[PDB]
This record gives sequence, C-alpha cells and structure tokens, in this order.
Amino acid sequence: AYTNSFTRGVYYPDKVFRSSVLH
Amino acid sequence: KVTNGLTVLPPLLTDEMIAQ
Amino acid sequence: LIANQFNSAIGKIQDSLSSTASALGKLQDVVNQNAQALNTLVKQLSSN
Amino acid sequence: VKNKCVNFNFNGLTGTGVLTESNKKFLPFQQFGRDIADTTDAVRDPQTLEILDITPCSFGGVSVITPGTNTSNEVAVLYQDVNCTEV
Ligand SMILES: *[C@@H]1O[C@H](CO)[C@@H](O)[C@H](O)[C@H]1NC(C)=O
Ligand SMILES: *[C@@H]1O[C@H](CO)[C@@H](O)[C@H](O)[C@H]1NC(C)=O
Ligand SMILES: *[C@@H]1O[C@H](CO)[C@@H](O)[C@H](O)[C@H]1NC(C)=O
Repeated sequence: AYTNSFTRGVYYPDKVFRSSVLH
Repeated sequence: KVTNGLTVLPPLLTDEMIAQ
Repeated sequence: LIANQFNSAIGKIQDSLSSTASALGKLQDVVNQNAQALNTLVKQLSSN
Repeated sequence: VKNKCVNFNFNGLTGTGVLTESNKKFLPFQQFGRDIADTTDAVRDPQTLEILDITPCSFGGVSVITPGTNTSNEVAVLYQDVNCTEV
C-alpha cells in the first residue's frame, strides 16, 4: 500500500526567525 | 519602476537638484 | 499632424514604461549587480 | 538597558548595538531573528519574553573641510551620517 506524499514533510531547519525572505 | 563598516555615501547632486 | 504625431508619440512611452518593468532593464541591472556585489561581500563574513 | 549603544551578550551571540522595544511577533520556539543578508536583527531576552531590535550604534566618516593652508588654518569638520546629538 503506497501513497503520494505530495508536498509534506517540511519542518523548520533551525530556531532562527526570518521574514519575507527565501532561505 | 526601480528598486559591518559598509556605508553609503549620498550623491552630491540631490534628486531635486538632478531634476532642475 | 506632426505635432499630433509627436504628441501621441509621447503618450506611448508612458504606456510602454507603465506596462513592462523590463523597459528599465539596464538601470535595474546597475542596481542588481551592485546589490549582488554587496550581498556577496556581506556573506563572505560567514565563511571559514 | 535600552536605547544605548551597549556591549550585549545574549545566550549564544554577542555584539554591539542599540536595544529597543520591537514590534515583531516571534514564534514561541524561535529565539533569534535575522535580516535578509544573514545579519542579527532581533533577540528574545532569555529572562523576559520580549523582542528587542538591535540597531548598530552610531558611526561614520570624519571629513575635514578646510581652505588651503596658504589661505587660512581655520577648519570645519563633517561627521558623516550621524545626527548632532551623539557627537
Ligand atoms: C525568568 O524569571 C522571572 C522571575 O522574576 C520571570 O518573571 C520571567 O518570566 C522568567 N523568564 C522565563 C523565560 O521563564
Ligand atoms: C603659497 O605659499 C607660498 C609660501 O610657501 C607663497 O610663496 C605663495 O605666494 C602662496 N600662494 C598663494 C596663492 O598665496
Ligand atoms: C536626528 O536628526 C534627524 C534628521 O534626519 C531627526 O529626524 C531626528 O529626530 C534627530 N534625532 C536626534 C536624537 O537628534
């Protein structure tokens, strides 16, 4: 039984706040 | 339409001056 | 007519400038590499 | 101490700047902020859960405006990019 994990599994790499930025 | 010791000196001829 | 031609001509730049931001590509570049130069200059501080 | 150029050392970093009350909303787990070009901008105090903006304290170039010494010796000094309070 296999499924498509479409876009999930993304977690904050660190404890660092950032804003309106592509890191 | 346009857009650590590092400083930006201002231009001598200001934008209002440039327009004149 | 020639006055009218030039007059209507003048208006066209207004639309062309207003429409595409790529009309000012060169000046945008002048900003951009300058922006890039500084950023690259700034980032180097993180290198071992 | 706020609104002063101080030598701060929060949990893991250090630096010199002006600590001011911020208007930013940090997440309950985040600790440090950053600017676009990888620069410390805000810090959560480890003791009070307050968000403080770090502004680097005043500095700039000093340029001497003088007439030629063959004419005078009286000068005038230009403190670049500061206001006339911190000088
Ligand atoms: C640290 O201790 C003080 C005790 O006076 C308390 O008011 C403050 O909220 C504490 N900070 C944290 C993050 O627990
Ligand atoms: C500059 O000073 C010299 C003396 O060292 C003098 O001979 C000359 O006349 C001066 N020039 C002017 C323009 O005053
Ligand atoms: C410093 O000068 C600026 C002018 O850009 C002014 O707006 C500001 O209120 C001044 N602040 C102080 C503390 O002198």
